[PDB]
Amino acid sequence: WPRVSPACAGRFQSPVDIRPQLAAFSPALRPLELLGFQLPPLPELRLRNNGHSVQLTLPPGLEMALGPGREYRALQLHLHWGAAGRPGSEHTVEGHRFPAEIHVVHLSTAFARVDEALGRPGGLAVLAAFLEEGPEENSAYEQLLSRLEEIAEEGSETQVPGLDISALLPSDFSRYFQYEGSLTTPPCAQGVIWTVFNQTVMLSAKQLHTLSDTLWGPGDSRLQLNFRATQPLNGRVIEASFP
Amino acid sequence: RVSPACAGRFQSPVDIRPQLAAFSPALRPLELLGFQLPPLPELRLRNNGHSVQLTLPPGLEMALGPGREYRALQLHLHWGAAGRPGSEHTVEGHRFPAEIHVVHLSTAFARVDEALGRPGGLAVLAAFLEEGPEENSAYEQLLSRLEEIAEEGSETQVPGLDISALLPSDFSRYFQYEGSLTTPPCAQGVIWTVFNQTVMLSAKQLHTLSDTLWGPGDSRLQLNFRATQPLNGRVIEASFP
Ligand SMILES: NS(=O)(=O)c1c(F)c(F)c(SCCc2ccc(C(=O)O)cc2)c(F)c1NC1CCCCCCCCCCC1
Ligand SMILES: NS(=O)(=O)c1c(F)c(F)c(SCCc2ccc(C(=O)O)cc2)c(F)c1NC1CCCCCCCCCCC1
Ligand SMILES: [Zn+2]
Ligand SMILES: [Zn+2]
Repeated sequence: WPRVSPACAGRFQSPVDIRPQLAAFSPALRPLELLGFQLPPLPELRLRNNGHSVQLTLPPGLEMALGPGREYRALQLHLHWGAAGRPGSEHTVEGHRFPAEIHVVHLSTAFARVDEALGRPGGLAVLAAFLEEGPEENSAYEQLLSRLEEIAEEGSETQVPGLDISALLPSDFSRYFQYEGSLTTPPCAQGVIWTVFNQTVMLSAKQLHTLSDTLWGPGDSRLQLNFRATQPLNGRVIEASFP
Repeated sequence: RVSPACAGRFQSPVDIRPQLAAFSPALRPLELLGFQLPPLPELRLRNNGHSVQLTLPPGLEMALGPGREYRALQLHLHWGAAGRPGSEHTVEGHRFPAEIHVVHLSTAFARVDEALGRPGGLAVLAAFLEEGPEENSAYEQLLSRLEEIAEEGSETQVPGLDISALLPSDFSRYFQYEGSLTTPPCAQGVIWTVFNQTVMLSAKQLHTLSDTLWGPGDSRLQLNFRATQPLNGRVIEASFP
């Protein structure tokens, strides 16, 4: 990874191990504001297998705020996962790796283009939630997972009807961890604001197997364990929106 | 064009109410590197008509944390008039005699105009100036030169000095909030760090600052502070409970 682009050996990279007892509570971290995420069924959205993950391109109008006057527009979402009987979340909590992780990537409003935001502090913000095993089938996630067989091949894509993107995220928008780090693939640009929800979302064991067993990557290898290793904080302090 | 960003919701200066400040233990001591200048090359001290400014050379590096790195561009002062305070920021309604600002540019940006309006592009360090019993010698190096730049738009060269000696010793205790520039264009996204500890000048020193320079026709350069702006739901953070 430092081979093909050396930003991946920068000092302030992601993902990181979250250690709640060492997190800094700041009352200034207000609840997350997400508007325009309840999408109608038309227009349909591009759901692509890109060889390294499954991604959903998002339209313009998904407005997000991390504070007052710190606004964002959602660009896309994608997922990280493991294999049969192996977790594949990127972030860990006290060394525990969760089954999977959703990332919703956004661009700061103050930037017109993604490539101006890269490497700039707060240019990009990601919302991250952990996916766990639960008793029920998750309806929001079945909308995406049921369509995965159709894009099993590296490079293929399909169209899915619009859905409530916020339905894919956890219950409590006032409880999260926050730090500044990087993208977790090349170019590994720094200045990315990561916000990681305290609460998880639940998927059936079948859904988690659908996600981990359906997609193929590059030759004929399985698209699995698509997570970067844990990176050192190097002096950074993870903050928390709750005592 | 009466400066459209000067009507933003999130402007500076503000009234700091310590009881409404949020303690955040993420806020570590500020670190400066390269503020101790050699005497040459000299720096340009300038009466720009609205303030006195010192332009700073390249290699003054400041950090607000790990990964939050800045380069110093300039400093300038805000002050009042005989018996009237002119700090920009207030604390629980109190206006201090004067204020120093050191304006910095993020090391993601090569030019000021790329940073303006961008979150965290510019960062200012701010400290209040009060009367103390002693002549402050770092300030004296600038204040003894104000007679040479009394005229609006004049300037003079001054030996490099310890720029960090114009600031308080205690870099641990401060307030921090997101706001704006206090002159047009008043662009938002500016990280303001305001020190708990103040800097001491002699009475004579403070009088020199307030009573020596002239502004735009033949009016004295005094009371060069903007009115305090509403927080408007922003929460000022504090590095200490
Ligand atoms: N965790 S992460 O957000 O960093 C991330 C990952 F970790 C990933 F593994 C991935 S998947 C591997 C990179 C990739 C992306 C798209 C294509 C394609 O469409 O053909 C091919 C390869 C990812 F997209 C994202 N996110 C973004 C792409 C990362 C490259 C930077 C380009 C600017 C951001 C563009 C939108 C967000 C997607
Ligand atoms: N508190 S503040 O930072 O907003 C500020 C003020 F409130 C001020 F009143 C002032 S003084 C009035 C603006 C000015 C600056 C320079 C000239 C000149 O050289 O001829 C003329 C007029 C100030 F300089 C600064 N700071 C200037 C220095 C930082 C470098 C330029 C960054 C671009 C923003 C342009 C506004 C001046 C900022
Ligand atoms: Zn990701
Ligand atoms: Zn100023």
